[PDB]
Formats: sequence, C-alpha cells, structure tokens
Amino acid sequence: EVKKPAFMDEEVQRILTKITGLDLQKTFRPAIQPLKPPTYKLMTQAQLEEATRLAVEAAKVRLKMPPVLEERKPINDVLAEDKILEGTETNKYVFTDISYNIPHRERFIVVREPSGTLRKASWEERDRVIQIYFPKEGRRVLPPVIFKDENLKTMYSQDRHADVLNLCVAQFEPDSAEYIKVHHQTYEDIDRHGKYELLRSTRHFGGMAWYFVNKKKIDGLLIDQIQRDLVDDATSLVQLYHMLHPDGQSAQEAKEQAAEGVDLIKVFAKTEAQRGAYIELALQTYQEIVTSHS
Amino acid sequence: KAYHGGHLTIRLALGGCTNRPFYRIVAAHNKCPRDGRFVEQLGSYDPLPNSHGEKLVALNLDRIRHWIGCGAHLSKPMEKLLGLSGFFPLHPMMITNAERLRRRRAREVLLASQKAESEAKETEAS
Amino acid sequence: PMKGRFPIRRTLQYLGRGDVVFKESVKIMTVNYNTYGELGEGARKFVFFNIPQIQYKNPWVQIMMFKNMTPSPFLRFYLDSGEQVLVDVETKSNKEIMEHIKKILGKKEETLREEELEKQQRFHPGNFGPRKYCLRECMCEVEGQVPCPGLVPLPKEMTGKYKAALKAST
Amino acid sequence: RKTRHDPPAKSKVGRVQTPPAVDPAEFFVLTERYRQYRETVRALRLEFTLEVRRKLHEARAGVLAERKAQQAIT
Amino acid sequence: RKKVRPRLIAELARRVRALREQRNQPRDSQLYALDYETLTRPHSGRRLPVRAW
Amino acid sequence: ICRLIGIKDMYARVTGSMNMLNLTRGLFHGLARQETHQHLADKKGLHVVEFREECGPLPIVVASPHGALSKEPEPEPEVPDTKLDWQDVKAMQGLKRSVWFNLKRPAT
Amino acid sequence: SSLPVSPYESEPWKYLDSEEYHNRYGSRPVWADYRRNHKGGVPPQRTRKTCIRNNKVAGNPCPICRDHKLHVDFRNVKLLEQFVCAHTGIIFHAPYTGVCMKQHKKLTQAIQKARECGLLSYYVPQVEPRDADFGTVHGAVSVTPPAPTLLSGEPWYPWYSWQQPPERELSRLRRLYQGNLLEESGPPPESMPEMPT
Amino acid sequence: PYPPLLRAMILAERQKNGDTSVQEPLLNLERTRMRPWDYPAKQETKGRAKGTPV
RNA sequence: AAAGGUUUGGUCCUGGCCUUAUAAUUAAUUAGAGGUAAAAUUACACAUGCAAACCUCCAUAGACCGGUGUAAAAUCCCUUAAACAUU
Ligand code: FES
Ligand SMILES: [K+]
Ligand SMILES: [Mg+2]
Ligand SMILES: [Mg+2]
Ligand SMILES: [Mg+2]
Ligand SMILES: [Mg+2]
Ligand SMILES: [Mg+2]
Ligand SMILES: [Zn+2]
Repeated sequence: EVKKPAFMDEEVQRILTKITGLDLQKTFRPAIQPLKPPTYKLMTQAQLEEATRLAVEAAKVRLKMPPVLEERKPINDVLAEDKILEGTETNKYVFTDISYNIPHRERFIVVREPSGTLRKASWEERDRVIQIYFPKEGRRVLPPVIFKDENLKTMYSQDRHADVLNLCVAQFEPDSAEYIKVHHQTYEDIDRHGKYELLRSTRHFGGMAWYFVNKKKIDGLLIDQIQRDLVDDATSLVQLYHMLHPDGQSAQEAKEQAAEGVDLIKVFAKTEAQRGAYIELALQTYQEIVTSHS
Repeated sequence: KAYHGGHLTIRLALGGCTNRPFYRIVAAHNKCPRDGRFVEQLGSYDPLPNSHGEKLVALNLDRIRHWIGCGAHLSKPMEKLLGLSGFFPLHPMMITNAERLRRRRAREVLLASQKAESEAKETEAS
Repeated sequence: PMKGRFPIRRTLQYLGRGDVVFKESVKIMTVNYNTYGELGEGARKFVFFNIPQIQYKNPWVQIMMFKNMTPSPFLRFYLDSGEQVLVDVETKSNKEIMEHIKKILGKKEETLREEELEKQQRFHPGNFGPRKYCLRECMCEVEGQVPCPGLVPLPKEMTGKYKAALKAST
Repeated sequence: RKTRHDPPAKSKVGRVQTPPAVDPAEFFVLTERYRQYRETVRALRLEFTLEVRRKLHEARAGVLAERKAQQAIT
Repeated sequence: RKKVRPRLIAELARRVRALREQRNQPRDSQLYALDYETLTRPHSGRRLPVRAW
Repeated sequence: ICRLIGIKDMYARVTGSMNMLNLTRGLFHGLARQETHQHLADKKGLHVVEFREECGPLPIVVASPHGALSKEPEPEPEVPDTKLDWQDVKAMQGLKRSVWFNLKRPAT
Repeated sequence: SSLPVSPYESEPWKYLDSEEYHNRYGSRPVWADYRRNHKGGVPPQRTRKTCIRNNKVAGNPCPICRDHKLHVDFRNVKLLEQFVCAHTGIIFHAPYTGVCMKQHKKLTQAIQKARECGLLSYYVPQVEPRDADFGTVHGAVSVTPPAPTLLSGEPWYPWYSWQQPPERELSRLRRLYQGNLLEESGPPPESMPEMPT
Repeated sequence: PYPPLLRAMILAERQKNGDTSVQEPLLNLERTRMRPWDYPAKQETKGRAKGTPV
C-alpha cells in the first residue's frame, strides 16, 4: 500500500515550509521582556549580508514546526490487586520513579488505590507529577484557566492565536486530548474569520494547513493565498492535497490532464472544492490584474 | 560530629511546619540527627492529600537500588512505603495490622446488629 | 581609569576566553623568551596576553618564565610520564603559539563537555532543600499541595490543637 | 539523653519487665510471614548488590574503558 | 601550627588504665554469679528478665 | 536638565566636586559633543548595525554612509587597548555594591 | 463613616472612558501627578500600608485611593495597563507609582487574574516540546503481561493470606507462653467488613 | 515471583532491548536462606562484660 | 549612592563629620483576635523531679540524640596510606 504521507515526511516539510513563508521582521519581532542596552557593529555590505544569512538560519530553527500526533490511548493496566490492604487506607498513593536518566514516557508512575489495586498512572496523572519533579519552564502543575472556551474566545477576539498555540505547546503534550482540542479550535476560528495571515512566518502555519488538508477544507486558504498574490503557495497546497488524497477525484483529474501551476488550482475548483466558484473568481481576478497591469 | 560505628540507612527526615508534615527520603549514617547530615536524598513523601486527593511519594529507584546494594538498612516506615509502591513485598505487619482491623470491624458490625436486635426487642415491647 | 597597560587583561571575562586546557599529563610549562629582539615579538606578546589565560584554566600547572637566557624563545612542557615537549616559537605570532600548544597538548572539546555533565550528576530538580542546593525547600511551595500553615491557616480538623480537644471530649 | 555515668532515676527502681501476652494463632502466622518476607528481601538485596558490582566493573574494565585508554596514547 | 603540644598525662592515663584491666580481670564465677532469692546478679546488680525466672 | 532636553532613559554618576555650575557646563559640554550613528557611518564609510537581545540575531541597520560604502573591514584587534573605569568594571567582577545602590525610588 | 459611593462600581471600565476622567487625567497615567511626603532625599523602601482606615483617609491619599471612582478590577484592563511596563511588561513596585501597599497587592492580583483570563496581554516565550521522542510503546505506558497469580485471583505471595497454623504448633506456643496467653484467633474475614453507619 | 512493580520493570526492559519472551521473572532463594533465630551464634566473637562492679 | 547638610565677608579647591536607606537587641509610651517562625545576659553557683534502656540469663545500647562556644589563628581545599568500637 502506498504509504500515507506523514507530517515529518521530507516532502511535506518542504511544502509546509514554503507556504508558511519567512519574514525576519515577524519572526524576530521584539519581545516585551526585560531589556538590555543594544550593541553596535560597523559592517560592510559583505558582512551585513553574512549577518542576514545567519539571521535566516536562526529564523529556520525558530520556525521549526511542533509535532502533529494522534491522540494518546488511555493507560488502563493493573499491576496487582492486593485485597489484604482493602479498607486500610483512605487516600490514593502515587509513586513516581524520579531517576534522572529515564525518558519521561518510559518512567514508571503507579497508583496504590484504597482498594489495594496497584495500577499504572493515567495520562493526566503522569503529566501532573512529572511537572512536580521535573519542572518545565512555561508549564504549570495544574491546567491553566486560559484554555477555557470563554477565555479562548477572548484571545481570538484580540487576534492572539499565535499565543493561544504557544501556550498550548508549553502546557500540554502533543498527543494529549487537550492539545488537540485547543489546536483544532484555534485552526477552526482562523478559517471562519479568514485570519490565515496571523500564523504566517510562524511555526504554527504548517499544522494549520495540515489540519485543513486532512479535513478537506483548503478552500479558504487557497482563496486567501490567491488574493495576497501568493499563487505559488496556492499551487503547492493543491499538491499537498493531491498527495494526502491520491484516490480523490481531483488528484485523478490532474493526472489525466497533466496539469501544472495555475492549472492545478483550476482542477481543484471543478472537482473537489467545497467553494469552487470563489476559487475561480479570485484566481481569474488575479490573472486579470497580473495580465492587465503586466 | 565525628561518628565511630554505625551503618548507612534509608529513612524519612521530617520537614515542613506545625500540622504540615513533609518528609525527605534520604540515605544517611544512622547516628546522624533525623534532619541533619545525610549522604544522598532519595526522594520525598507528602503525607497530606493534595487537591486531587493523592498522597505523593517520589522514589529515585536507581539510587535506592544502589544504596541497598551497598549495605544500607531500611527504616520500618520506609519499608512500608516500598511495599505499597510494589518495589518490595508487603511488610508482615502491614498484613497483620490489616487482619487486626478486619477482626475489629467484624465485632463492631456484630455489636450493632445485636444492639439493633436489642432495639427490636424494645420495638416488640412498644 | 584602571591602572597598567591593557587593563582588560585584568577582567574575569578576558581570563575566561582562554581555550587551552592542558591534558592531565602536563605538569609544567617553562617559557623562555627574550625582552629585546625582532624574531621574539610573538613570544613577548604570548607572555603578555596569553599566559594569564593559560594559568586561569590550568591552576595546577606550574608556569615559570625565564628571560634572556637563550638566543631564541621556546616553550618546554614537562609531562607526568617524564617526557619533555620542546616547542620553538620564534617568528611565530602569539595567536599561532596558542593554536600550536592547543593541538599537541590541549584537551578536546568533547572531553571537556563530558566532564561538565558528570559534575552536575547529583543535582536533581525534584530534590527539596535549601536554596543553595535545591529549587524548592518544601512541598508546600508546589501548586495543588497543602500550603504552608504560616502563609495559609490550615483547616481546624487538620490541627493537633483541635484533634486533641476532641479526644478529651470523646 | 542520659550518659552511662548519669545516676538512675529513683521513681524507676521498682520497674520489672511485663512481657506482652501471646496469641498462639496470630503469633505463629506472623513469625512465618517474617521468615518468608526476610527471605524475599535478602534475595532482592543480593541481586541489587550484583548490579552495583557489575556496573562498577564495566566502568573500570569495560570494552569502552579499554579502547579510550589506548586511543589517547596513540 | 607547632603550638599543639604533647599530653603526657593523657598518654600516661590510657596505658595505666588498660594495665589495671588486665591485672584485675574478673572470673566467670563472679561475673555470672546469681542470687536465687531475688534473681539478681550481685556483681552488676542486673535482675534477670521475667521469662527466664 | 534631562527633562528639559527630553531624554527619558539614562544613567549618570557624578563624582569629585558637586559644583552646580561645573556640572551644568560639563553636562552640556558632553551632551553636545556626542556622535550620532549617521555621523559615525560617514566618518568610517561603513554601515552601523544594531543587535538587540530581545530581537535575537536579527541585524538592524541604523545608519548607512551618505556617500560611498567602503569594502575594507574595520580592524578588530584581538585585545582592545580601551581605558576602562574601575567603577564600571567592578560590578561585573562580582564585588558587592553599596546598600544605597539601586534602591526603590519614585518614577522619574 | 460615610465613604462616597461610586456610580461605576458595576462597570469600572466605564469611568476611564468618561469625560470626567479625561479632564482630570488627560492621557497621562493616574499616578503621574502624585508625590510622596518623606524626610530625606532617599525615600522609605515601602509605601504606607494603607491610605484608608475605617472610612477615614490619610493626609496624602495615593493615586488609587484619592479617586474613589477608580476601581482595581481584573476587567478594568485600561487602568491595569498603567501599572505595567509597556516595554518590559513588569509590574511596577509600589514606590514607583506611589500606591499604598494594600492597593499594590490588589493591583498585582488583578493584573495576574487579567492575564490568566487573556484580557491583559503578555509575552509568551516559545518553548520546545518536553520529550525528544514521543513513542508510547514502553511497558510503563503500555500493557504489562498479567502475572499468573493475578489471572488466577490468588494473592501475590502465599503468605499474604491467612494460613491456619498446624495444631501441634499452636500447642507448642501454648506451652512456651503458658500463663501469658490471649484468646486464639481464627481466620480473618474474607473481605473488609462494611463500616457500620 | 518478583514484587509487582519490580516484575513490571524487568519485563519492560526485556521489550526495550529486543528480548521477546513470556518467561516469568523469578527470584532464587537458595543463595540467601536464613538460619533459625535461635541458632547458636559464634561465641568466640562475642563480647564479655567489664570488671567494674555496680 | 542619583545623593544632601555643615569651613568663609564672599568664591573655588581639598577634606572630615553628619543626614537620608536597611536590620537586630534593649528601653519609653501604646496595644484585639487568629496562624506561623524564633526564643538568646552570664563556661558564675545550683534546691527538686525527670532526660537509657531492652531482654529467656549471654550480649547489645547508654560513644548517639540533646547542650554550650571553653580552648585555639585556630582553618579551608586537596593528596597518600590505613584501618573501623561498623553495615
Ligand atoms: S515551609 Fe513548607 S509547610 Fe511551612
Ligand atoms: K562634604
Ligand atoms: Mg538472643
Ligand atoms: Mg578657610
Ligand atoms: Mg522588652
Ligand atoms: Mg547535635
Ligand atoms: Mg573564647
Ligand atoms: Zn492608597
């Protein structure tokens, strides 16, 4: 079977990086944090261009996309059932192995319940206790209150989606249900309000386009990419959609006509586009502006 | 102090404040003060239920195994913790005490039934 | 104004810029240089600029310097095995001398990194204790755990004063 | 706590031991639990003692230990 | 340093004390004698435990 | 004087004599003989670039030479011969400051 | 004993947009035109504990206390912004604005609560995921093969359960501790008896 | 058998190292067998009481 | 230190003293409750009670915990060897 493309596939990372874009001014926007007096260097045009190159190298490492994973499966394993200890304790004991050189997902965290059952700690219990003994800067032991739907909607009204996602990465694990819930809610709000520009030149753009492709709702991103004159991006998105859905009518139509460039986007409109009429209109208007002006 | 004689032991060192106990599992020479000089800290024990109702024990099982392999004795409270965790077998007195509690509650239940039967006799008298 | 010439040499940041960390075999480094001449200029700068940095990173190595004893400047290292490594530094820049000694008798970056990690093996984040040694002194500081009675009064039922009263009442 | 050179208390001259009373059924069961419990813990303490000595020998004279020593000399 | 000075009395005391112990060693007939009326050892005045009476 | 000029963020230390006239004459003397970034680019012919720790490695060009940009890199000595003030350096050497230093004060 | 009653108690944010606020304060912070009265040039490192005691106001009420309509609430973000550094995002210490220690604590809690609910913006650093590897196939997070005793339902070790002593051994103990014995106990209840209530 | 947690840690290590087996970890008690508590002890190394009378 | 006050008929320089900040003890005046921490004139003399036992005899322990800052430039850090009244 032809393997389903992955998020980390070298081809997917190429396309997702391209559509995301780069902007040294947005990637290195000044942080509102304690400040220090700036330093100054006299540089030639050769040295200045070299410095810009290193800045673009850092912007690449800065824009590294966070993992997109499937929801973890509940841990429900009972190590022992010592019924002799039933009724001798009122509160659960949680035992955490805190050996330094063990990966956190390979640590043994067990719970001795009042009934006497010795079981493995659940996912929510595992993450809480690992914060208490291996604290991570940015993460809190108890789930914050900013992730509540009412609080999240407030952040969306202020157009603070990149923060909602940066907070979701410091707090929750990539495979946790809360992580997937918050990300899918942020991506969904961007679509309805056409706020795709907020996450451009950010590490969160790749996951957003991935989510739309898998959910077959790239229509809005194509319309918005075209209206911003980013039609190379729109074509690459249609390539990614024809890669993760090979047996789709749209992918089979592009093979029949050997479509390339702007042709690929036109094929998508007729075949699988939820709102094909608008993609053609925006694509047509773009062609008219380009042809008329140049 | 300059001790002469004694052995290394794994025990609980009491910390915290009044009515708020907190324990540090440590490996220390047995003659040292309870909260004084130790060799290594091997974990912690919080005996008070937290917001989720969980008493939290942390055990550095790699260092604990190291010090038991070098002759370190265990205090009876620490042997009870290792038994509840599953790293050691349940201590004999953990089982015996649980059996005593079972025999003691059986008497209480029987006495209540006898009292209820005596109360039933009062109901019969009316 | 800091006294002397090139007062930057007497700053901790400058002293820490030295990169030559000798191998454990190195025990002594005798420096023979001439105060007058043209082919010994690099050696004079090496004594002026580099010897402080070398000593700072190698506190246990004996650096003894001799002046105007030979026609040409040279460096001779004495190793613990008994070997003597002679280096000729005439017509060589001070930077060139530092790079030469680093190659032949300097520890590699990989070796130095491993030692740093080993030094910190016994520090654990989960460990509780004084600020000098640990992040948190008590579990009361942790979020969700019962707070310290001093900061937050405990519930009456969790207090010995209250419990003792009930036992008398019983 | 008192030193060996301190005088004994006068309120405690009368003291004599009062050994606890023994339940035959539970005393015997408990004696067997201690024997079997201490056997298991001695087997585990021995296994822990071997991991300590194995790990120490690997570091002192393991494959990796020997190669690095000659690599430095070369 | 060099202001730490010998302690002749301390050295003399240790040796002298140890010698007396060897000279005046007790015998089993004295250390383990017993008074059967009180079940107490006369040497040390150590009363035997109850389960041994 | 700084409020009269419009300077909002600065540090200064005054030592020696506290003569008010000499402090005002010396203050204006120094503030009027400073060198703007645009001036420095013209004198040396090179770009003046700025590196902020809150902006990462992003190079910020604050002044470009008015005429011809040079191609000879400015000499960077291995060890500079700058004359350093003990007062500035002493802090970074880990020496304890006075109890009067950096006290909490009202907004200026 | 009659402190004035603010009309904006329910909606504190309204005051900061009203014409009355603009006339009194303009576009400068509410602490701009406040000065503290103290001996010496170096001021005390703490401000006064509180400006209001039992409906009485102190001589020089602090910026918050002097204006009763000003309300320190997490929803009144425009007021809270004035007490946070725009460039560094650090809350100013009490001497900086001259607020009393009581209101400074109240302001700090309101700012912290406003940030937690997202009403007041702050800088979120970018942090990498916790784990280098995200596999969940280790036994700790997976299913361990059930032990033979667990499948059968037996105790983990045989001595965990009560094993009736042999009759000869019970007699051996009755002789050894003759005269200091307790009533012999039989097998304990199979389960924990439900607590009588 | 091994204690419940210590048995799970052994089986988990097996899978990590690629050792595939359903063998049950077992402790060997032969090497560490305890004498009875009343077993005669070594008199040669035992202490003797001092010669100071009370 | 972000400094200020004070030499003179007056100015500049030099220079000390003092003020403003922070904390501990004692004292004057004054004082509701609750939680927590700490408790401290004195190596001067001490009434009284208690602070080390356990345990089938042998042994083990009372060499610890607790207290004070006597003596002493007394030490820190490091190397080597050796035992251990030990496990
Ligand atoms: S310091 Fe943690 S309970 Fe008080
Ligand atoms: K003066
Ligand atoms: Mg015996
Ligand atoms: Mg004069
Ligand atoms: Mg007083
Ligand atoms: Mg002590
Ligand atoms: Mg003295
Ligand atoms: Zn106030």
